Amino acid sequence: QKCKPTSPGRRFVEKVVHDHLHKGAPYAPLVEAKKRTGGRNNNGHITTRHVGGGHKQHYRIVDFKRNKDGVPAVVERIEYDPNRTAHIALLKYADGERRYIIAPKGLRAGDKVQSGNDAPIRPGNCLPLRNMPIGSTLHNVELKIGKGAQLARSAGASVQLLGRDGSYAIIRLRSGEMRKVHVECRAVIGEVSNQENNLRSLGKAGAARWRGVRPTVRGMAMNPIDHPHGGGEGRNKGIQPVSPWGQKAKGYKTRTNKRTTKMIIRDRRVK
RNA sequence: AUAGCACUCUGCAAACACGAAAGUGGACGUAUAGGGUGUGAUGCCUGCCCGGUGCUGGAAGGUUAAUUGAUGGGGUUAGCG
Repeated sequence: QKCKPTSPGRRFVEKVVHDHLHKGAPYAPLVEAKKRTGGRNNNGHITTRHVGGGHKQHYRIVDFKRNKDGVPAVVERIEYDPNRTAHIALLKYADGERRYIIAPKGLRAGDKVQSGNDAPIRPGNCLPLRNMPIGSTLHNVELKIGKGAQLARSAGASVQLLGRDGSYAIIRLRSGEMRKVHVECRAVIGEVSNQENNLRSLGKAGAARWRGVRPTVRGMAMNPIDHPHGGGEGRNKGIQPVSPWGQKAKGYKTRTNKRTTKMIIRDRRVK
């Protein structure tokens, strides 16, 4: 869906339209306040540039652990979440408890989900990797027993279960990495919803300002005191590209962790 | 500056930033995400060069630090003259 060019700022706007989303307010008992930061830490200094402004948002409490084992639940509705790119699903359990989960692709109001060792193989069901079938497509992959889902949670994301060896399952991630995960950790059947999210076109600078991104100033445009790229009469680069703090930006690798190297079977390649 | 484009880094106790540390931002986010760099709607497009500098990946040959202390050369004196 592309907007008509009735004004110059509308010529290149492309939105994604899902008519099945809930139109009303979110579920109040599962919503809490959240303040803006401006990219500043407790010293008051800017630690992440280009952050500030944007629309006011509430936080939605999403159940990532899925520890309500054995109790079936029905989907009430699919909701828009301002905190993430994925849609969320409101669940009503057989005992009347309500929770939010990351909505898998295809899930609608009326579908049935559950979690545990003996949960049936359906999208949105949460099971241990030791019980997942080989070759299946999963999302919301847990890394520490009991911590909850951490991997493959963004819109349209999924991982592939390749095999099980010892106490570890082998998974392929969207980045191309092949990784080991302890078989006691849980995952969710299916892929994340809103997979058309990357087809949107903002169309104007105000659309990014609404999302809270402040403008980026190139190092080429500064003075020598501000940036290694600054200075010169006219336009000239004359230097291998670096960050404002002097770290090379073209191909130089920055990973330093040595504690978790054993879990990486095969790197995505040019890391 | 900008929407759009591209390269590259980052598997989460993420990279990156602040700080002496504790800790904090990134983010109560998880590669359709986050940082850095360049270009600047859109249309048609974007040729040749890896010798130099850099980056990435190999090789185990040559060179090299602390550490180690085999040998050789002196000082001194019991004794012998």
